[PDB]
Amino acid sequence: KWTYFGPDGENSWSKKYPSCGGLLQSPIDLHSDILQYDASLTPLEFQGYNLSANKQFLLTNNGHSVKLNLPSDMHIQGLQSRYSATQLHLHWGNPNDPHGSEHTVSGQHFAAELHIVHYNSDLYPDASTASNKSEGLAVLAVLIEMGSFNPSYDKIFSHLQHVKYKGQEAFVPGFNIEELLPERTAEYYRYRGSLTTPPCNPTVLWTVFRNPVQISQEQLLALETALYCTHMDDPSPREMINNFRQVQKFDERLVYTSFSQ
Amino acid sequence: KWTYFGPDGENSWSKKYPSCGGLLQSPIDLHSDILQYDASLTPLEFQGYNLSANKQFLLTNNGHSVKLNLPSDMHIQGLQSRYSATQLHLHWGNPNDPHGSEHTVSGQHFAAELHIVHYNSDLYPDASTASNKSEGLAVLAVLIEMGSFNPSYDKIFSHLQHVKYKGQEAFVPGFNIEELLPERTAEYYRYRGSLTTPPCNPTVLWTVFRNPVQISQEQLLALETALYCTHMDDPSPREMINNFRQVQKFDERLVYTSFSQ
Ligand SMILES: NS(=O)(=O)c1cc(C(=O)NCCO)c(NC2CCCCC2)cc1Cl
Ligand SMILES: NS(=O)(=O)c1cc(C(=O)NCCO)c(NC2CCCCC2)cc1Cl
Ligand SMILES: [Zn+2]
Ligand SMILES: [Zn+2]
Repeated sequence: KWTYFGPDGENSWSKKYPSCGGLLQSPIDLHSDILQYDASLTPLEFQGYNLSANKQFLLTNNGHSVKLNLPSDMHIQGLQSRYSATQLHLHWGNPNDPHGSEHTVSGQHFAAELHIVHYNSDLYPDASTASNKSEGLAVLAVLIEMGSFNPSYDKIFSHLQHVKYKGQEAFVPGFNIEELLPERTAEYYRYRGSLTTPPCNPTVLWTVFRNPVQISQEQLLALETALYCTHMDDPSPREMINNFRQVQKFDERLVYTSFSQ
Repeated sequence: KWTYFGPDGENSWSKKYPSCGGLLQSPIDLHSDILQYDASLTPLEFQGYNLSANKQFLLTNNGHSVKLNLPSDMHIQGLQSRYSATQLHLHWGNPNDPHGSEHTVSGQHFAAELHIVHYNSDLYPDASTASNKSEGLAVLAVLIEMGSFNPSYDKIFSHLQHVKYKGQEAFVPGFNIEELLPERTAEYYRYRGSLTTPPCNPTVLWTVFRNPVQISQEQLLALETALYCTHMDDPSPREMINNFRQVQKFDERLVYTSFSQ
């Protein structure tokens, strides 16, 4: 039911999904008044992100984004529990306005945003169970700007004509997921927040990398024109565009940075 | 009922106030890709703004803002219909993040924002009746930034002491409300939108002046710290801060400007 536009859009999510009206919501605007350096934010290490090219990973249109399932041997090292990968997906704008990141930086949107969702595998047996527990999830967010062609992102994008409708699935050969991350991953923003989509559970430890990556105008346009939120046979199709939430009030939180300056 | 935080905050307004999840919602980000000069946008004329110094006007803390009642002989001339004044009020942030305008410009908040609310007195008998009707309301918005002391805003701010708690009421002697407007009121942004508070009716013609006004650092801090949104004898007092709505999605639409330069 829920959407990003019209009667069932984000100002109405809380009618069905109470946590969407609760505290600790994401995304937010990352701006100077609410930033504070924290020297305890040491580098993350990305383990098992180089997925074998001889293996396949399932790509699905879930009616709200395109998501790639990830294996649980892929994990982050450096947080207080091991967080194992479960899926990645994206958020984007539209062909005439390619400004669809969720997080903003000093009030500006980026073209798009990648989220790599992980769950606390030390405590829970699956990501669905972790998603409604405190700090159950950890997301890596990469801000994407319009720039050079990016062959690594194209390993996902080149399959989109294949998952155009809700519920369709495709196989993507493995590739090195770390190639989707930017430069200087040691520099990031950290804060406690939520899923940015229903059910909006306040259970996410966010890491937003300081530096963006680039993908080209043509790759953005392919992303923004390939997909539909509706099933193949729906008589009222809806293009999957503008699938980002507006930024949320901070509710007195601060965002911690691993960089001073 | 409704608040700007906690579980009765803006993502939940649409539960009781369905138009808050509907079309034409305000405020919005005024950014360069959506601006279009319109030579039809000629200067407004502010008639009856020089309020009698021998009359007193009711200032209230309504638990959401500080509001000054205005008389219906005060009006805007230059729109299709005459719009007569009914009240003015303000929105602001807080001392740790003093960026509480409702509209943004190229993604940036100003420190605060004044709204002078008018209703279509040619079509309707009073503001209450107009507010949910076609062409019902027109708001003048002034963006406020910290700078010089402003004696004209002090004609309101010197009374904040007497309206500290919700429900409290004071009298302000008439003064020239045009003094609250910025330079070059010929230069403005114009679009059709909504109340930025419940009930969020889509019945407002917005005029946001291009140029901000200044108030001193001490005036801005007094506005941010003088008021409480709770009644005086509430045993859990809450300071009135951050009383602005987040910006709303605005797609496939333009904001018209009276200025091209
Ligand atoms: N955007 S986000 O905040 O990164 C986020 C999104 C989803 C999600 O798949 N949303 C459906 C619409 O695409 C999610 N889903 C959960 C479901 C339960 C299992 C773990 C993934 C977890 C997260 Cl953190
Ligand atoms: N912010 S705004 O969009 O300028 C706006 C706000 C209010 C208002 O007073 N909200 C209450 C909380 O302070 C309003 N109230 C109406 C009530 C019915 C009579 C006319 C004024 C009309 C408008 Cl346009
Ligand atoms: Zn996401
Ligand atoms: Zn207002």
